[PDB]
Amino acid sequence: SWQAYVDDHLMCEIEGNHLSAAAIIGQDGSVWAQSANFPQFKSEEITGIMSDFHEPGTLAPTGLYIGGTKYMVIQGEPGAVIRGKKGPGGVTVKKTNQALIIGIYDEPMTPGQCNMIVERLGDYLIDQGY
Amino acid sequence: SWQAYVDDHLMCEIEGNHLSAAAIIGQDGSVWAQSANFPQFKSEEITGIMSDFHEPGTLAPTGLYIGGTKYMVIQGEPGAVIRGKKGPGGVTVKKTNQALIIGIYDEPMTPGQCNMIVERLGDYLIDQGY
Repeated sequence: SWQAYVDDHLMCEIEGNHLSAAAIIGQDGSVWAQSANFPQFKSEEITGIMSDFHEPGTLAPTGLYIGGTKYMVIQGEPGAVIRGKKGPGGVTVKKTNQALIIGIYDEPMTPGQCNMIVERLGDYLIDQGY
Repeated sequence: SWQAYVDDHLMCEIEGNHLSAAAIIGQDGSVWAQSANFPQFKSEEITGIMSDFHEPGTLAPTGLYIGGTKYMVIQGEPGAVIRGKKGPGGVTVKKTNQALIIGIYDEPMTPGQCNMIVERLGDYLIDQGY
């Protein structure tokens, strides 16, 4: 049950602070599970993302759009992780063999807190085949 | 705090499974936090651990005991992780710069579930200079 991957793991608490909206989306674009406050993702967004993964950098010019919100594209690992800031908040998106982990934090969560939670779980899924 | 990590982070279930016991522990030997059922480190136990970390392979023929319990060494990462096996149980020792992180699994929890959960936070604390 993906849902508990999203309820009891991405929402797990590190240094007393936990994510705001976690979701596990396929590359095609279909929500496997999402957090109660995870938004609904508008046009091209999962495919736009999917082509900063395929030829990197491409997203930063236009800017990270996720539920139509513009996130400042940050340093990310080519074709594996993409990151973004908006004030004291931002998002990590880890690429999997077949999915996209996605996790949204705000202050007091630190970016590298949100990366640890999100990014490792993907590496775990990239080994459970998905 | 430290008994925050252990009982909340390392005990965060995955796939419905969470560790038997976790501990963060000084490299000298001073426990910073440990779970409830976590054993009690005996004689020359930590010390051997940091040799196979510095001279890898050293502990393995001897075995590697933790609370005087027998873990047959399996393969890990030189000078980073020590993993060990006990039927449907076993243990991972993610070593940070001056500390160790340790988790103990008994199946329905997988080597890989443990593995990631311990190594997850281990690298993290190496980022916050531990």
